[PDB]
Amino acid sequence: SSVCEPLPPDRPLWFPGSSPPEWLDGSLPGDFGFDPLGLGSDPDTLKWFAQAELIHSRWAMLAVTGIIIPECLERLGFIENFSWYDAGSREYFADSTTLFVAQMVLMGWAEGRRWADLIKPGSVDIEPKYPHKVNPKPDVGYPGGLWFDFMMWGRGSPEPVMVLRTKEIKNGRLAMLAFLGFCFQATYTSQDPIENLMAHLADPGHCNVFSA
Amino acid sequence: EVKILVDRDPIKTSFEEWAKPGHFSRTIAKGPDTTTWIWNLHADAHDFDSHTSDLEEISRKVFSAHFGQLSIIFLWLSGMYFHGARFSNYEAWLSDPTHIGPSAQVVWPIVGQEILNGDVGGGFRGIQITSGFFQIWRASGITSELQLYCTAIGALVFAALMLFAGWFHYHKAAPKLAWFQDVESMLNHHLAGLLGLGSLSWAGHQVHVSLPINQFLNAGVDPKEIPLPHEFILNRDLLAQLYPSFAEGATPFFTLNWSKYSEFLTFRGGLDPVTGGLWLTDIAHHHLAIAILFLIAGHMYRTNWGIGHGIKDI
Amino acid sequence: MRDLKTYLSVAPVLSTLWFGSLAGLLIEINRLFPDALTFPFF
Amino acid sequence: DFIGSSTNLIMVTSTTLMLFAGRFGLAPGLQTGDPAGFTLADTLACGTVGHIIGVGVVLGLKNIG
Amino acid sequence: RPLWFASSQSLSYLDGSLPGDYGFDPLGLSDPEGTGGFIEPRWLAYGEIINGRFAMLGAAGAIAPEILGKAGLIPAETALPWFQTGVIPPAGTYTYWADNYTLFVLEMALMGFAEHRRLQDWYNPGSMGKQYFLGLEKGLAGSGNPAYPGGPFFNPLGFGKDEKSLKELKLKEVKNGRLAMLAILGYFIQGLVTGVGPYQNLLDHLADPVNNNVLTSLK
Ligand code: CLA
Ligand code: CLA
Ligand code: CLA
Ligand code: CLA
Ligand code: CLA
Ligand SMILES: CC(/C=C/C=C(C)/C=C/[C@@]12O[C@]1(C)C[C@@H](O)CC2(C)C)=C\C=C\C=C(C)\C=C\C=C(C)\C=C\[C@@]12O[C@]1(C)C[C@@H](O)CC2(C)C
Repeated sequence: SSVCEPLPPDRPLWFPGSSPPEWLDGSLPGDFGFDPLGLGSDPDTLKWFAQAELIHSRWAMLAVTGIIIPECLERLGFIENFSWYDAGSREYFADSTTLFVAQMVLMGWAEGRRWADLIKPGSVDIEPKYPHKVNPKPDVGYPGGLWFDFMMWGRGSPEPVMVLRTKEIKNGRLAMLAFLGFCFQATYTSQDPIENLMAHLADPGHCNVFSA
Repeated sequence: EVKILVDRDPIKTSFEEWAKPGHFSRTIAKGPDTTTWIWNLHADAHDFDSHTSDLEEISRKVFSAHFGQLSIIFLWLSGMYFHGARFSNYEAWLSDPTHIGPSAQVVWPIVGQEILNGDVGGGFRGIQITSGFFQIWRASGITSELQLYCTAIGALVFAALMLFAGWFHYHKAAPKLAWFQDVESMLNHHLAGLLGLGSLSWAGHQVHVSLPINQFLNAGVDPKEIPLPHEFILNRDLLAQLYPSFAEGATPFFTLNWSKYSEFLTFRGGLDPVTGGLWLTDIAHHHLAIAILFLIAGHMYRTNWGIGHGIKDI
Repeated sequence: MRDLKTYLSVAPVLSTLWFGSLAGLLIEINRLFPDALTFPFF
Repeated sequence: DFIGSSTNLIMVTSTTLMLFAGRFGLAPGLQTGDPAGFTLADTLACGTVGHIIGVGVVLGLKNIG
Repeated sequence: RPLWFASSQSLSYLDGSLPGDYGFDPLGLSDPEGTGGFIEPRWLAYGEIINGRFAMLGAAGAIAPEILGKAGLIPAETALPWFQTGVIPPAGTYTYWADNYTLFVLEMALMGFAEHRRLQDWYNPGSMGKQYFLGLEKGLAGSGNPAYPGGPFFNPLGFGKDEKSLKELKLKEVKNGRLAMLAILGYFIQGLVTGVGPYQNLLDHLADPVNNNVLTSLK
């Protein structure tokens, strides 16, 4: 039920007809053999890179959400003067430098607990114990937990665990690329992402990157 | 006969030999007993005749090493053209090439070294260069930093090309000794093709780019309102007004009526009085004649057919 | 990447990385605090 | 060009005389139907050399005479 | 057995095993001993076939907008030569529904999906029928030869069920393709030497063949 079964060797690859490398057997989610350079050779380092991909993708997903959804609300008439690449320069309280150090303190606690999970899995355990009940030992990056799996979707309730982790990773790789598009086309157009979408959808031919 | 004579994948591309240092020999691929090991590592680093005692592996190594050197030279050229593009007073030097010091290097103002940026002239504070690259660029009729920038990108392209070529000609598809040992073909190609067609194409550049633009600059023209070289190629009326010999075309050439081509291929000896260099008409005629010479010279040695000479036979 | 971290662990690659970082540090300090001849911060 | 002129005559005759000197004369794989050798490479060679002689003589005639 | 400028070494690997084996390898490109990279006797056959096919499309798609345009059948706006269509912006430019660089990205993406598959079929032929490419990989699997895949998608009709007809059709293919490659070379050199279309060159040579090729390097 909850085993994290891998993908088969005859799985879809990033490049059909190509040989997948031997260090991408399929144990990780979203394994399509993408390794033209082979940065995940050492498996002790490929674990760290899988955790890197997972956290990078989760942050990129929350970020693309926090960029496009609030812009949809601005178009609906909820938020004023919204522009994500100028939303750090605009005014708040706490000067944006007290906010930074408070952020570093709180995220240092959080990401330090996550780091202690990465170095040694059982150190910072949560989901407190109960009498005559066994909380299952989780994996790194997928802690389960009362705080991060309160709907119990991680152990494989609606779908298997491998396909759900692959959903996370694929949706999140797409979000990572979406945020790269945000960081690039908000500086080479000096405009809004949703505005750029509607502008390309107006005339897809001539409203492309080559106009600028 | 002179075949292609290469083999596929002789050496596996990997960083395993990046890890173990001094892999290339017997007495260095053990580890440092002393600190002499490091010096003997660097000393015997390119001593390919000591690593492997066969001319095949040696020749592959030096061939790909020459490719690395060519990548380095192209990278250095890209650097010089780029520093002439974005970090230079090349326009101000073109406007007044007698009181503006050629400068294509600017230092960063950090520890007082900013005083090395001198009053070279042209509203520019930098180091007066001495490579004569500005003079080459006026001999080529550049007249714009866009052209220097794009040939810098082209030289970076060629550096990547030479690096990939060295990787390909060592690790993926490397020649064997039957390819290097044939030298009649190497000489024929390096004469007719490298030095022959090289001088031919440089004479083409000069005939089509350097001569008109330098005649305009000598007549007195702001390099901004000077016509581009492709305007000289396309707009025939323009280059024909510069040299009416172009108005007839290549029927001067193919009917051997070259006497009318003596408006832009002169034998005018001596120096150009207006600019102190040589006459670029003379230089275009030079590279053309050198092209004919090396092209007939590169058909001297016998490579694959019956005609030619054997260097052994000579 | 296996055996690239061993190459980057080698003495010249590691020395150029350390001294590039260190030289950038000193360079940016001298940009921030140029022309220093005393330590007045106590 | 301008077939029949001097520049055409003393070039055609140079090219054909070099082809002859390579064919039946002292000058010198690729199996052609020709009776005795004179492959495509030899043909192009004699044509190139005859054009060399032709350019030389037409321009020595245009320099003087 | 018909040999066009065959040599002593060219009759060592061009025996009969390729469509169009007229033994014409004087330079010695497709010599099987000592090969690698792209100078291979199989890759060069594939390259002949592919450049010939693309050259056939080029030849009967570059003079087609002028074969028609000087006879009606299309607007004169969409009747440019092969080089005044935006492919030589110095020489000419047509304005399509997209700019030429968006169309280049289109060409690159669509041909990438079309030809990286072809390449991976060159490397391992069994592939291109094992990954879910919207189910149309059922026809992209059958390869046999790499240059002559012959599936439901590329060879819907038989046209060479028997090996005699298939050999004759392969010969016709490579010969029309060599003719089309020489034609494309003629297109490039004629547009370079005259600056007008190839059909204009044909009509000028046919009608009153004066200054047929005497206009050397003159526009
Ligand atoms: C934070 C970035 C990041 C990281 C660390 C990883 C890490 C990993 N990926 Mg994932 N991936 C990512 C982003 C990332 N990915 C994105 C954005 C995509 C979509 C484009 C993918 C698509 C993908 C597929 C399809 C597959 C993987 C796989 C893998 C594994 C092997 C590759 C490896 O070790 O690379 C380590 C990578 C890095 C250390 C990051 C690279 C950093 C260098 C400096 C280059 C960055 C510049 C980049 C080229 C700029 C983009 C330019 C733009 C024009 C596109 C590993 C777990 C394979 C696997 O088994 O899945 C689990 C697999 O099949 N990835
Ligand atoms: C086409 C040019 C060319 C080529 C291909 C070679 C190739 C070779 N030479 Mg020859 N050589 C050349 C030019 C060339 N050399 C010239 C111009 C000289 C005269 C100085 C020599 C003198 C020479 C001697 C005397 C010896 C060789 C040796 C060798 C071999 C090994 C070299 C090695 O591993 O050192 C690898 C590279 C180095 C150790 C780096 C050298 C560092 C230089 C000297 C410092 C100068 C750099 C710079 C200008 C100063 C500022 C630096 C800055 C950072 C402060 C190799 C076959 C050796 C050999 O075959 O012996 C068996 C040998 O003993 N060469
Ligand atoms: C990243 C791609 C790559 C990889 C992984 C390899 C891997 C390998 N190569 Mg190949 N090679 C490559 C690219 C690559 N090569 C390229 C691009 C070229 C063309 C130059 C070659 C040419 C080549 C030859 C000719 C040989 C190898 C050999 C080797 C093996 C030994 C490597 C070693 O110890 O040297 C590691 C050395 C370095 C990292 C030094 C880099 C030197 C660069 C090219 C010049 C930099 C000079 C710099 C600008 C000037 C100094 C400035 C300084 C003073 C500040 C190994 C399998 C050898 C082999 O297998 O034979 C036994 C061998 O003989 N390689
Ligand atoms: C007419 C064709 C031709 C041309 C132009 C050259 C040119 C060159 N050869 Mg030679 N070579 C040829 C035929 C040719 N070769 C043949 C037939 C053989 C086999 C007998 C060799 C064997 C040979 C050896 C063994 C070596 C060279 C080297 C060199 C380079 C010397 C450096 C120099 O002068 O830099 C001037 C620089 C340039 C003109 C820039 C070069 C840019 C272009 C792209 C490459 C020249 C065309 C080239 C032949 C590649 C053709 C296309 C390729 C995809 C197949 C020079 C680029 C030496 C070298 O540098 O090693 C790399 C070297 O070691 N060649
Ligand atoms: C050995 C002889 C010698 C001496 C004593 C000095 C001394 C000095 N030189 Mg001269 N110099 C020398 C040789 C020497 N130099 C040589 C050989 C050259 C040619 C290469 C130069 C070229 C040169 C230039 C061109 C310049 C100097 C400058 C300076 C000054 C440095 C100011 C600076 O940036 O430091 C600031 C301090 C640091 C960079 C150290 C920071 C270290 C880090 C941050 C760690 C410290 C914190 C640590 C954690 C401990 C905290 C305690 C606790 C909380 C843990 C200083 C008076 C500069 C100047 O101001 O002119 C007077 C200047 O512009 N020098
Ligand atoms: C692929 C190809 C052409 C493809 C063309 C296309 C797609 C054209 C498209 C367009 O036109 C249209 C439709 C419409 C226009 O508006 C736009 C463009 C874009 C312009 C040509 C290959 C063209 C290839 C050519 C010309 C190759 C010639 C090779 C020769 C002569 C080799 C000879 C030898 O190799 C042998 C036989 C034996 C050796 O031993 C000796 C030697 C002598 C070396």
